[PDB]
Amino acid sequence: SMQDPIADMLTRIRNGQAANKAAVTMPSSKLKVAIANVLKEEGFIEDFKVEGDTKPELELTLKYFQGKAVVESIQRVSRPGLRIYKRKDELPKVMAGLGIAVVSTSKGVMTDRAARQAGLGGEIICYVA
Amino acid sequence: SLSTEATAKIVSEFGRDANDTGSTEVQVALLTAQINHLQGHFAEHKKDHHSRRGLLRMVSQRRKLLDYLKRKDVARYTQLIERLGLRR
Amino acid sequence: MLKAGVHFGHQTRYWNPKMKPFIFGARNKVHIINLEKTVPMFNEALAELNKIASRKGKILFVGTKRAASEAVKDAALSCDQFFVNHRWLGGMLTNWKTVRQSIKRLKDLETQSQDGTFDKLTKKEALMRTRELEKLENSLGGIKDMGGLPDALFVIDADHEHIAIKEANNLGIPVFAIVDTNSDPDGVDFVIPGNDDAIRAVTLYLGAVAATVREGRS
RNA sequence: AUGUUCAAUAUGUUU
RNA sequence: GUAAAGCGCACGCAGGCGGUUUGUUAAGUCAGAUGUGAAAUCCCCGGGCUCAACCUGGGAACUGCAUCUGAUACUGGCAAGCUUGAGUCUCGUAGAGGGGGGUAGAAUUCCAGGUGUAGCGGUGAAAUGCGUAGAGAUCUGGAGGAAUACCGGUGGCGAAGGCGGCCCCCUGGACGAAGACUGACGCUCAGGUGCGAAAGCGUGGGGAGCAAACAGGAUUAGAUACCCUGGUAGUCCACGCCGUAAACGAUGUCGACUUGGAGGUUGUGCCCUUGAGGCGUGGCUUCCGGAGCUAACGCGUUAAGUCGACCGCCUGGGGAGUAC
Ligand SMILES: [Mg+2]
Ligand SMILES: [Mg+2]
Ligand SMILES: [Mg+2]
Ligand SMILES: [Mg+2]
Ligand SMILES: [Mg+2]
Ligand SMILES: [Mg+2]
Ligand SMILES: [Mg+2]
Ligand SMILES: [Mg+2]
Ligand SMILES: [Mg+2]
Ligand SMILES: [Mg+2]
Ligand SMILES: [Mg+2]
Ligand SMILES: [Mg+2]
Ligand SMILES: [Mg+2]
Ligand SMILES: [Mg+2]
Ligand SMILES: [Mg+2]
Ligand SMILES: [Mg+2]
Ligand SMILES: [Mg+2]
Ligand SMILES: [Mg+2]
Ligand SMILES: [Mg+2]
Ligand SMILES: [Mg+2]
Ligand SMILES: [Mg+2]
Ligand SMILES: [Mg+2]
Repeated sequence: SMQDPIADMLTRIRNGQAANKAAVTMPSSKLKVAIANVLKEEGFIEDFKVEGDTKPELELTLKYFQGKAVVESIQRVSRPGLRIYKRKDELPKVMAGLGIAVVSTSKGVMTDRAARQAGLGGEIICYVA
Repeated sequence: SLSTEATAKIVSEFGRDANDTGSTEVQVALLTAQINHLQGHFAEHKKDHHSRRGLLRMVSQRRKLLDYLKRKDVARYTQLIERLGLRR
Repeated sequence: MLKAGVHFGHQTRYWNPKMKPFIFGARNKVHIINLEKTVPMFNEALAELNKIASRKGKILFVGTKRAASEAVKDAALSCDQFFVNHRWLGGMLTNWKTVRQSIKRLKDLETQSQDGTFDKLTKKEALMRTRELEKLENSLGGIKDMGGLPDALFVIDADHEHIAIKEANNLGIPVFAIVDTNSDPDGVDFVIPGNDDAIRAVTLYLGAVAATVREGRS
């Protein structure tokens, strides 16, 4: 009954990419906006919006490189039934480094490479390959 | 059941005003009125299992609202249970 | 815009959901195609036709319905190209190896009917042989003198002639097809959203492709 | 109309 | 789903999980440090036995634990909110949803009577059987019980089981439009609790028809079967007990997202209602099919597709779902 909106955001992205929808809109949130910022800077998603005040909607523009999706596989790792925190040296390497692993660290939500650069780990939100 | 006049009387008696009809006290009072009412219907219609299912749904709804009221504000909880005649 | 013709709208509720960006707003249970997207892709198809006929071309024309047949014949023969105005034989291109032999048999029958011995044999055998030649011309008339393999396939009905589309796709021969509202616009390399039922619309299409390939002939 | 049963077995190749 | 495997169905305590914002804490989490984590062993760089095994020097590791100082993104606790979840109220709609009571008609059977007469009944064919003591057939009157033709519909309602003549009484749920209202009060659920077809059991009624068992007649090699003629429990009612079904969409519940087509049913808004029409918007529902998935069959917005929460279950076939 909607017990992981982060996974719902991820599966919305996945379904939209599979259905070749240009945009995907969802109930926005601060964590969702952080993750979408991470994806937009890392190149897996086009620009996005957080429009709306009393019931905000997050509108993400999806990317298609040739005719195929850019987001290959976006997998939720730390689901609310099993939380997964990793140390600095234990942070994963999705697709042997050429994919990202969005992780929430004390200095905000950042990718695996960024968390390793900053020397701290956290809660592994998701694997975006 | 629990005709418009009786339920509006309970609303006015248990709420902020007559417009305030969704507050926990009014919801619990309406469920309690309906339960006390249906006790008579199930006094002789013992084999009305399909209606008693809805009655038990009402009982569980009233208990969930009472738990919410208790862990939300204990003063209102005590006031409502003593004003309504509850606790076994 | 409506440059000419009646290719602005066609098939009803039987629309392929994949033909969404070209359906314009169907008015009365009939899906109108968006000309604002039809005309630029049509000129793109014609530009690729110009380019591939600059390479001396081998442009098959695949129209098999009882509307497109004679227009296809006229357009292909008017320019110089090859055509299929009847049922598409399964394997004309992918199984070209054994259809080359039926074409050779057709040409043998034809040269014998011209200056051979179709007259100096049994009357029954002879009628059988002229009827077999008739079948071979009715089917392989356009591919008769068609050298080797094609270079592009102008298909008129993507839904009706989808065996030719699928047969060109696995050979990589490009496909310029008129994709109606009820058709599958996937095997088509260069789609041309339009009407098919209208003989006049298909004649517009065939005049366009004939003129453009004649241009490309340098 | 109804109308039962049947014990266990071979096989074989290249520039 | 069909290979073993979704509890029959729901309710619900512990339990697990939990919408959105701000503040606060710092428990989890993360970072560093201190102490420790015996030695050997394992590993790495060497070094000594002619080599190697072996020995040994120095590291590394001992992925752990508690304490200290820090971060506050996420999880958690507290405080305050918020409304998109979830509920409440107003009006209305449809419905074999349930419980109680009362009637209606058709028909079967029996009884009493009239006409009338030698057949009836049954089958593959017969016979048992009923009939001159007068059947069967036909009409009149009465009794009694059970089920409700037509409507009737891949229609409706219900958590499932299941529920269809009409009427009344008591009652549950669902959905729709517009608004207000409370403000996460939610999802799931081991144990537990309740409902749970048919058969069956107990007590008391009832008993038309049908009919296990039973009897007879056939069939047969035999026929403790199919078939025929009868026929008792039972089927019915009240209240208890059982608690199981191929209790089955063989598909747990809840939520989110992802092309379409043809319907059915029940709401609702508007437009030319310039009719019963057109255009939308909801709930439930039947069939076909796209992507995807699948061993395939097939499922396919009511998924067996893409995910999240919780639960139940499976681990070769028999033995055996038996034994104790
Ligand atoms: Mg024998
Ligand atoms: Mg099985
Ligand atoms: Mg089930
Ligand atoms: Mg609980
Ligand atoms: Mg939360
Ligand atoms: Mg801490
Ligand atoms: Mg040691
Ligand atoms: Mg040495
Ligand atoms: Mg050390
Ligand atoms: Mg915190
Ligand atoms: Mg917090
Ligand atoms: Mg408020
Ligand atoms: Mg249980
Ligand atoms: Mg019981
Ligand atoms: Mg029974
Ligand atoms: Mg009994
Ligand atoms: Mg019998
Ligand atoms: Mg069972
Ligand atoms: Mg059943
Ligand atoms: Mg089952
Ligand atoms: Mg299907
Ligand atoms: Mg047993």
